[PDB]
Parts: sequence; structure tokens; C-alpha cells
Amino acid sequence: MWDAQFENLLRRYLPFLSADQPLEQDINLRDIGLDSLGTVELLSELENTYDVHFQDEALTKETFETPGVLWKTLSQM
Amino acid sequence: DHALHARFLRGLACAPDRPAVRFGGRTLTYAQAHRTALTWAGSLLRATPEPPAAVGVLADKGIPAYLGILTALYAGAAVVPLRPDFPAARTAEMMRAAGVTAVIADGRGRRLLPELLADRRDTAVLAADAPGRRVAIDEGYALTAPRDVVPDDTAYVLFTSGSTGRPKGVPLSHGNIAHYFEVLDARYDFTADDVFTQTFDLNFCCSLFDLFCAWGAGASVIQIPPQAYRDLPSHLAEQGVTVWFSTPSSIALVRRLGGLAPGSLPTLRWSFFAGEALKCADTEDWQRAAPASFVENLYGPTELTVTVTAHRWSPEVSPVVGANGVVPIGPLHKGLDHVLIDAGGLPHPDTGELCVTGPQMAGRYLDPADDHGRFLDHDGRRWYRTGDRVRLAPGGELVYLGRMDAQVQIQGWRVELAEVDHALQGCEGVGEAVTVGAATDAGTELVVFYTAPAPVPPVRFAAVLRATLPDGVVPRHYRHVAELPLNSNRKIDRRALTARAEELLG
Ligand code: NA
Repeated sequence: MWDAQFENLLRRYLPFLSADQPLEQDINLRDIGLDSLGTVELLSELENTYDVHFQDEALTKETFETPGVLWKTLSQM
Repeated sequence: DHALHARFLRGLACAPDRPAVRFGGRTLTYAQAHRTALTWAGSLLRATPEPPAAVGVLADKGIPAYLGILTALYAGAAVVPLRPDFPAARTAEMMRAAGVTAVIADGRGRRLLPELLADRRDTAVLAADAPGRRVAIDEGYALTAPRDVVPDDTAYVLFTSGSTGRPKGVPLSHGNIAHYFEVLDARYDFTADDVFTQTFDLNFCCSLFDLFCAWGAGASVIQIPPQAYRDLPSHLAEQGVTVWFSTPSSIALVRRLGGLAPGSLPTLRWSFFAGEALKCADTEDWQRAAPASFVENLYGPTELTVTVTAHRWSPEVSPVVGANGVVPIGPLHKGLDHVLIDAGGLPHPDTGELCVTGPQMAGRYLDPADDHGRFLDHDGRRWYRTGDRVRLAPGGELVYLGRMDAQVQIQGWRVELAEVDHALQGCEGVGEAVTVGAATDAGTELVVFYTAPAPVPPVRFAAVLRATLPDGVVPRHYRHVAELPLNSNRKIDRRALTARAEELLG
């Protein structure tokens, strides 16, 4: 269960998800609007807000597929 | 010699043990790529009853895709880049239209094949890492040399937006592309020491520049991955990148995330932009970041083989030649000719729709029906009609003024508003839906106006649209209204609604 900061932040990049509808552990972020521009901005925001650096090793094709993987990747730093 | 794959051979002869591709931390030399392309194309030609006219490359950007592109050319077939992330329906229509009889597919590509080949069960399938016919890959089946081709052989099939939702297919001949690279080979000074970005997705014409300016020269194309965009100086420096090509959008992105601090990009020698209006203020930040770099604006539609103009950025010239803080597109490629058609269909000396003829012109779509209104007959020659209004200066510098019609550019994505409208008829809970392009600081954004008893969740629009439209063209703005306005002749008023879109966004 991620923190409010994480979810509030992630939601600013998911325009096919209303405020009144919850964010599921493994909804496809692509399906709720995350484009390749938002992915870069999102990466930047997470690094700045959590004071962490995503190494090129930990940035698989899967990292930004679902909220659950992103949060797992992030909290493991 | 006119063969696209000959450019890769020129590189191979020049720089056999140098990298041709760096991607995902892996290196592929010209020698490694050559030996694999010979094996794959040999194995493929072994498995097909006839040399296939069109080979699908259904893979994410990366080494499997680059090997797939070379394999198709080496087999003497047309390359048909396919996007595994596109909706299956769109991909199926592209494979159908292009008469694809063989697919080179990565992991993700192969998961889509059960659906895509459902009743194209014939299709040969080569794995780059029970419908379709699995190609057995063996060095024993290798071509010893690549197949030759004639100038009129289709080298590439690329799709542009269609008004009925169905995309228009553009066959580019080896001859079309050879005329393009003769102009670029003469204009630029690339060597096997150069490291080129590969930012363009392989279904887009500008990816030919990345791959075949690099490969023709013995250079390498490199992955610019999503995370590089938040520390571009470190990425360009670590990887020794010397040639940048992207859309203008990337300038604002890189500036926002890591700055474009002056002198921060010293490795760059060439900086190329195409696909959207390039702003003078953006170009100046990029020039000051990359002070050792020449900066050029490149323009052209798929139908004229990648680009047909080039303007060198100069702080002293470009704003003088250019209008409204937009960098000019530059003079027409040597060996092409233009006529400007005004809105009445009459030639004009200096202002009208840019129409182009010469060896870079495709001259047709796959489907003859798409040809109507897109070609001109004038002075005993066939010209392609860009839909782009331009002004000509003495000495031949062109300035982009806007579109004659109701096609729009969303980041780089050229899309017909009719394409989005057609897909929206499918939608539920919606009375009528109309798409407009809203002029924003960012260029143009799709906005849907729609009638209904109540607002409709964006996700419901998205669910329907993603069945037939690539995400690039799926709007993010949905406005519920009581009444859609009608014009003089009782069709919905898109002029009024474009204005209402603009005042909602800025
Ligand atoms: Na001017």
C-alpha cells in the first residue's frame, strides 16, 4: 500500500482515471493514459520527490507498466 | 547502388568491426549485423514459396527490429514496420494493405500473431529472439550475398492518416530513397566516428534518416531511452553522441527536466528537427546548449520520401527569413521542383499549397482510391499535393504558413480529424462527438465536443478509440456540451468549436 504522495503524483499523469475511482495495484498505466512523455516527467518527479536515482538496470520495459511494479521498484531504493 | 541495403554494405566495407547499433547495453557491429541478416533472409526465403514482396517487422525498437529491417531489404522485399503497441485492427489493416506474406517478430510481436494471422495462417514467422508458419533459422540456409533490386522495387511501406479511419499506404521505391540520400550524402559530412540518435519510431519516415545516414557512413545509431531525457548532458557525453534528430517537442522537454543550460551539450556536431513548427526561441536555447553544433530544420511528408527541405539556423538570418517566431523550412531538395497552388487551384508565384514532383515523389498510394485530390496535373507532370501552405522567398527559402485543409499535427503525429470522428461513432452514452485541433503553446491538442444526458468518463472514450486508433492520436480532452453548433449548410461548425477549444486550454 503506497503513500498518498506517490498516488497523488501518479494521478496527475493518468487522465483516463477520474478522481472518484481507485488506482488498482496492477491496472495497466498505459490504459489509464500514461504516454511516453508522462513516463519521463513521472520518472523525473519520483527521483526529485523521493531523492532517489533509477539506475538503467532497474528501468526494464515493465517498470512503468503497473502501479504495483513502479512502487515495488521505488520503495526498493 | 540505388539499393537501400547498399548503404548498409557501404558502411560494412568502411567499418566492419565498428558498432552499427548500440541499444539496451548491447553492441551490434556491421559484421555481426551482416552475418545475421544473411542467415535470417536465407532462412526466410527457404521457408516462403516465393520471395515475399513485403516483410512485416513486428518488434519494439531495438536490435531485433534493426536486424529485421536489414533482413527484409537483403531478401529484396519492402520493409513494412509494424508497432506491437498499436491496436491489432490497425496492425492487421497495415499487413493486409501492404500484402505482407512474412513477419519478423520479437517476443511482444509474437504474442499478437495468434490474433493478427487468424486468417493469414500462410504467413511465415521468423522469431527475432497455431497460426503462422515458423521459419527454421540456420546459417546453413544463409544468403551468401544480399538479393539485388531495380529502382522501382518497393523498399519501404509507411502509413499516413486516412479520413475513413483506414490509413493510406505509401510505397517508397529504392529509387525514391536513393535520390533522398544522394542529396543528404552531398549536403552533410558524416563519418564512421559519428554516433546518431534513434528517437523516431520505425513506423515513421524520419527513422530512415537515423538508420541510413548512420549506416551509409559506417556510423552507429544509439538508444536515447526515456530516462536520458531527465539528464541529456550526461547521456550524450557518456555515449559520445554527435548527431541529434528529434521533433521540436523534445527541446521544451529537455529544458524543463535537466535544463538546456548553455554549453551543456558539447559533443553534438549536428542537431536536426522535423515534424512540427520549430520556434526560434527553442532553436536558440538548443544552439546555445550545443555551441559546436550546426542546427537544421527539416520538413517533408512521407509521400515525398522523408524530407524535401532543409534550413540552417542562424540567429541573424532565420528570424528575418522566418515569420511569427517560427524557423523556416528552407529550400527544396536539388532535383525536385515545386509549384504553389492558391485556394482557387491556380498557380501563384510565391504563396500557396506546396506541390512537389521529381524522383522523391512516391506518385501513388497502395490503394488507388487514396490518390483522389492528393495529386495535381500541371505542365505535363504529376505533382504531390502536401496540404501545407508555404511562402517562397527569392533564392528559394520556404516558410511554413499552415494547413489548407482540416488535417492536424499532434506533437509530430499527422492525423485527419475525420479519422478520430469515425472511431468516436462506436462510443456509448454519446449523442454526437466531433474532434477539433486546439492551437496551444505546445502546438495542437485534440479536443472532443459531445452531447449526452450527462458527462461520459474519459476512459469510456479511450476504451473505444484504442480498439482502432494509436494512442498518439487518442485525445485527452473531452467536453460535454448541451448543443453542438451548425454552420451555413447545417454541418457541425468546427470553426466556432476550434475557437471554444482554444479558450478552454489558454
Ligand atoms: Na521575418
